Amino acid sequence: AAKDVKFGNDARVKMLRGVNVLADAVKVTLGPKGRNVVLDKSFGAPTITKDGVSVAREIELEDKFENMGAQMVKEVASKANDAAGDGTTTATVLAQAIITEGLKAVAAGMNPMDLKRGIDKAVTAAVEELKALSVPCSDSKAIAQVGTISANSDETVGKLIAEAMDKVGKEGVITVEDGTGLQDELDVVEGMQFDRGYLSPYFINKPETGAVELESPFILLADKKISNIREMLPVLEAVAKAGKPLLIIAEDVEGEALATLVVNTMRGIVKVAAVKAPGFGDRRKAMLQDIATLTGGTVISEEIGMELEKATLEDLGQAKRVVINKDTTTIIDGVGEEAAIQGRVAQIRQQIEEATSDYDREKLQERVAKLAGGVAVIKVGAATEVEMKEKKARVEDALHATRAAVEEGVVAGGGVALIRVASKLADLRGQNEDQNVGIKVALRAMEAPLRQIVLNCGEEPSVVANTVKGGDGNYGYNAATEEYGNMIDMGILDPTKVTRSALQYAASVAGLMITTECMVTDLP
Amino acid sequence: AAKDVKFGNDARVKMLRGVNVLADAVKVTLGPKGRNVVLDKSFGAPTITKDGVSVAREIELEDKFENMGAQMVKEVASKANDAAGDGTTTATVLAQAIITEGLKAVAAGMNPMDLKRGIDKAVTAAVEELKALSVPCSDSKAIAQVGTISANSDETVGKLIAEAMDKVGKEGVITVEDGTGLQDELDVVEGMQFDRGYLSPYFINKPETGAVELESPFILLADKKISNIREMLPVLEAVAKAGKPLLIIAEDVEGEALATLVVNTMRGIVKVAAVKAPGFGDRRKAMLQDIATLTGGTVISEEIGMELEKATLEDLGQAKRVVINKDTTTIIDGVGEEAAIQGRVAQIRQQIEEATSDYDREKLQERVAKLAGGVAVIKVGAATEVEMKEKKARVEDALHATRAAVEEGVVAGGGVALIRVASKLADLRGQNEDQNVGIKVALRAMEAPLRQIVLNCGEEPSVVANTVKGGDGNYGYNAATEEYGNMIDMGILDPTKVTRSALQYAASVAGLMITTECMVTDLP
Amino acid sequence: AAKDVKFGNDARVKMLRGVNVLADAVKVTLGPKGRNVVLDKSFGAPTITKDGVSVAREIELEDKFENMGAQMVKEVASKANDAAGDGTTTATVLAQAIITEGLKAVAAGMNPMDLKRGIDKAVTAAVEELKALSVPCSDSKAIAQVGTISANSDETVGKLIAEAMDKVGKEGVITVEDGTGLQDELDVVEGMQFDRGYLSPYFINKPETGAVELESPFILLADKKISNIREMLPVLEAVAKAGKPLLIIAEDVEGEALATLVVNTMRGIVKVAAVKAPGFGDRRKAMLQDIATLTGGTVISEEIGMELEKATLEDLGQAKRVVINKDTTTIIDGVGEEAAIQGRVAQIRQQIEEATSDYDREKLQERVAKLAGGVAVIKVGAATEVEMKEKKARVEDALHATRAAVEEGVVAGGGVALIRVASKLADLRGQNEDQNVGIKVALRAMEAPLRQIVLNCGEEPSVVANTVKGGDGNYGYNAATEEYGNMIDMGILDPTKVTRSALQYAASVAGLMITTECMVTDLP
Repeated sequence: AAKDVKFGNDARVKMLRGVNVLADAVKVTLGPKGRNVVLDKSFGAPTITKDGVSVAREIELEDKFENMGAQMVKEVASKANDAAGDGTTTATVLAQAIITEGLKAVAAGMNPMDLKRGIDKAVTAAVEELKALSVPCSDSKAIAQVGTISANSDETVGKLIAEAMDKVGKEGVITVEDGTGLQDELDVVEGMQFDRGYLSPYFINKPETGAVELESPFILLADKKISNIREMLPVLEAVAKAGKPLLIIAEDVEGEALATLVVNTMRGIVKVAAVKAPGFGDRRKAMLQDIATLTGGTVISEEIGMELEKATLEDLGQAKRVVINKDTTTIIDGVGEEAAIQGRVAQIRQQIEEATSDYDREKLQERVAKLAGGVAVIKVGAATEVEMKEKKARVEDALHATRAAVEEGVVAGGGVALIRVASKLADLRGQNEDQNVGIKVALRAMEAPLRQIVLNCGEEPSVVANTVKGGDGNYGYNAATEEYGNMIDMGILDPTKVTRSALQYAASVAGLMITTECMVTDLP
Repeated sequence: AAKDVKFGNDARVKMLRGVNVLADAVKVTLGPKGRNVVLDKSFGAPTITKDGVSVAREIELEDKFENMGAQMVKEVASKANDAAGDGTTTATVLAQAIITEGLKAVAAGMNPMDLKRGIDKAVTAAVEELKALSVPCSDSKAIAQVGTISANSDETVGKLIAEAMDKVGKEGVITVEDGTGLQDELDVVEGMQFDRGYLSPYFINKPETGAVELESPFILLADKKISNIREMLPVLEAVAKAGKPLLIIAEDVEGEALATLVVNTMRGIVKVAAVKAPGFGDRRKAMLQDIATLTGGTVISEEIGMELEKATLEDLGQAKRVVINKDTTTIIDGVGEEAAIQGRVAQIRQQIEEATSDYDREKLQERVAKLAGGVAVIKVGAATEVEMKEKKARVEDALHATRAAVEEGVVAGGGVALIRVASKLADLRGQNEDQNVGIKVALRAMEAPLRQIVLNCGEEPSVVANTVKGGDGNYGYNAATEEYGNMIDMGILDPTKVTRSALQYAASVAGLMITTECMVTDLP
Repeated sequence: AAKDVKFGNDARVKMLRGVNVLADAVKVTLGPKGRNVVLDKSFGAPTITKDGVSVAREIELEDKFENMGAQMVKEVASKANDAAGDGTTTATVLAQAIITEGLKAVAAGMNPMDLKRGIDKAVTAAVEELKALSVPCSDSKAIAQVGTISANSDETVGKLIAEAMDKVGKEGVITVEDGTGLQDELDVVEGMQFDRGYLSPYFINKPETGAVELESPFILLADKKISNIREMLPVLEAVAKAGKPLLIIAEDVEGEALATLVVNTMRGIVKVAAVKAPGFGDRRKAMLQDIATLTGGTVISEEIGMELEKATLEDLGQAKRVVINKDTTTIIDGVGEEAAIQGRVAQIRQQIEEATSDYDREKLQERVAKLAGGVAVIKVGAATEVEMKEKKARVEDALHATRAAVEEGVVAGGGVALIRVASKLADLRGQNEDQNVGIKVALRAMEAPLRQIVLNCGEEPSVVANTVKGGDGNYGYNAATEEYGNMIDMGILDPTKVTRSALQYAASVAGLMITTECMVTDLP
């Protein structure tokens, strides 16, 4: 494949145009009074929406290079949401902001290396400011507080959320399942979770969630890497006639067996999916056992000669539910006997006796939690199935922000937070004058979001922005009501975490480009 | 296939444009403060990086001819790393440097035959200078020294490395495996290695390494060349239901049986690989046997009537691990009974009694080494699987430089070494004036690396360069800190070996071109 | 197929451009200080080389006609080598030389018929001169002499070569096999050779040699023409399970059976080959019998009813090796019992008793030779496998020249010989003035090689050429050292045979063209 290569401006310019489209197309949907975009559908009527994430999703340009520029942003803007639950759009909005100016500068003659530096500083600083401005969120009050707000005023919601964490704790594992009747339900059941994503997106059965929800399937707990499909045939056929799904946990899976399942499911008879096992090496040993214990399943160790072909359902584990996302597996309600489960706990507990290390003691501990801790669940109750699954959505949302709000507190959410922080460090200087500009850009870029909202609401950006600078603290303008005040009291906020994330990620990608001198790709 | 043919300049010019792209695209990533390039991925998000090696890898031009020029460099610049562990980029950088000027010259009217000559001299000379400036690296101090440095300050690293060599010797065979826990582990075990690479890149299972790591597979010890696949069927199916990989060692393998395996593995059931046997003729005889012993396997000799179809696992050898690269195989931990191995030693040892030659005594000896010498292993301990495998990486790196550092010592690593040597032999003249020029180009080309770094850091090349010339010895400029001093004391150096290699290879290819008068290739 | 037709110039001009490319591209690599050409490779890195033969190989133009002109040269230039072991390039160079001028002439108005004539005379004459200049090569001194020289100074080489011939005679049959150890080995063994080449290029398993080396394969001694594959199945299958190669010898083979084996081998199970039988009619009878005896194989005569389906391994013959080329087959070490062989001799010897003719006696004689004469083999000893097979190469080289040297002595080899002879017959006139010119062209064309070398070395052609004309005998200029002297004493020579060959062949094709008036080919 002969490539097409561009340098300096030629390169950067393309990337710029590229990004812009993305931004210009996704930014118009920002405020609570955002405009809408039309996403043409292949089959049928087009789709109208104001959801930037969706918009962004569809964006892909013909001009490679320009297209790269776009994808480069989308990527990190996604990562932002990935690690905060929102911002996806905002990050993009800022991303442009920076890139645009900083990219004129480089092209104006100014040194890029510094520009980047200047910015990073600005960010770095503002990030602190954010920490300052942030308002703690600890008590079940603060908790239900934010919840209901992010749940859109709905108090019942924030409520459960607070109750929840009040049960399995703030770090506890909470989940959501459609309600069976009209009543909401909160139950705590033997469960567990760990960071480990599916080995194939083609496993997803919940497109809008990019997740995989399975119904009380069986569970496999291998001890080797699974490359060849042969070993499965026995069990794989057992669960086939068992009429239930099946989850797998082991070292890993080579396409041979992997690529097969993927297809075997994506429009195939038995539909199942699998994910690596948590921890590595000596750790994993126990780690998987804990799981066995909990799911009442048998662990197939080759270090025991027991092979996969040598395995029947009696050897599998089982839970009532289980979901997987891009990088996290969690199981609900393990059939494992309390006698068994609890006992295991004793075992471990004991083991923590050695305490030969605050790492080993900390490790055993962590397992104790996962296993003894449990997983709390919720069942969004509702009248109609619509409101039902709808409500269920808002919930999962709120839950997010809340965890975040908890982690890093919260701040003014109309893009306010940024405006504030900016006006703060408005003197902040750098060595090279090229760094000052670097800083300006950064700062002036933080005005973007707000200005954009105002704009999308058909209001005067410059004007609103100004008066917002005047005030202090979480004093801002509520675009949705056109009334200024305490954005937070007015129930308009953003988990400190996300705002930061967004801003950092944008800065990240920005300098990244500002320092890019070459671009390679295929020929048209 | 009707070819397209160009001569003299027509040829050379294309070659030049060709090279430049490669260099202009890979050189921006040189300094510690290098810029980054964006490599477009077919599926998904583009890739940003500052790793020249990666960049280079992706480079391929549409214009054949121009594309040749590029591949021609890539080739030798690769060979450089191949025989030094780094420089890949640098070599390239210099490559251009020379090529550019010397190619204008030829095109200016000057004699090419001389220009080349003039250069080679300059190189020749500078190579010596390097020997001079080169600071030895022998004691375990200098070893863990350089190691911990190339490992990026991490002293724990340079440590194990010194220990290692301190175990199986400087020439001993050291390997690396992921750590089971958090602790690093250094163990010596019955193992071996020999210069013989895979007979198919399509065997690689470690892309970024271009290596084939196999998990305690079975081993084959044939005694013939293998063309037809038949013979395997018995065993090939045995290790199939054995669920383990398998390694082969014999005369060689014709596509018939070879090509089949290639596919058989690249997206195939039983995934395995094979390599030629060390030594030739009478030599190989014992050679292989030695291995058998170590692996506890049986050698299938046709000179015994024994055939492959006539073979069961009881004849395969075994080692917990084994890895192959472009041109070198190495197995780890042979299951052969110590009684056996050690016994075999006795045999050979005695055999050295003949001593009927310092080649035969030398030979028998070497074998004694491989076998009884053993192979040292290292398990990179770490908290996280990320860091873990990450750290593991840096290790293998350091190890490299070290081996090289040992072989030839080390020198100033900021391109410094070159600047130095250049300013040194700055009078150096040649017969034909076309040789002086030849020499200049050469020398002035040595300033390339440094200047480029300075450049990439957004600093004044000409200026830094100058002041570096001023000082002497290993006195240079640390681009990462913007402070001049003892590049070596500042922990900034390069294994004498690599710098030379790089420089020699660059010089090689350059003249090669400068003396190229014709170019053949297919038609667009 | 509608053709495209050109006449006179239209035709000749195309041929000219055609030839030029070939020559301009291959000539640059003539001297010991030749420049190099780059031969693009489909997969991977391009190839750099200074080997005309290779370059030539790759040459094929898009413009049919022009392409023809090229191919026409290549063909004969190859034949040259074919019948001398070198010159391939040189021939081409001269080829151009003549063609260029003489073709201008025809196009200038002069008569073609004479031009050709005029040249042929010049050649004719110069060929004699060459005989004069030629210095014999007979005693084992001159023999080891020239060998070691062509072997590139390596005396050890020229040694064995002299020894060899010193064994089975100058006309004896000598071969080369890789050495088993480090020591060189010369052995005489029951074996034989005869002028008969493979019936398919797709048998070559030794590309760079265009040879077919087979390891101790079985041997078939048929008596009819093999058209149908059937007859083989019994035996073809026995050797399939016997796991060894197989050779055939009979009347001939029709695609039906032929084309099948071709593919059967080229990427196929059983991989073997076959060549026509020595002698025609009455002669072939005995002939094959002699072979049978030697290999201990059975002769399948249809004049005995015995068919091929009616034949087992007990009927095949065997030799430890056997190699075929474009037109010569030779077997090594036939299992035939000495009692049998030596006995077969007694038989023949007697038969020579008849002496009824000096053709019949001569013939019976020859057979005696082939059989009892035996085949001298050599085993290039070497440290490394590289050097080994490498050295092995140079050997075969030397051997060639030596044979030729023997046949016609040797001469100055820097293109010297030609310059000499040229300056000699510098008056030589012709009838038609168109013939004088014919003669000039010819002569002036002999300066080509030398001039080209000097040129490639970056030296003054005109000048050196001049001073060489000045001297006499084998006094020439060594381009490699830039020192004039006795080219032969300086170890720079050419088997009288080759020089001639080259020169004649070039002359051949040249006039051939000069006398061409029409050209036919397919349409673009």
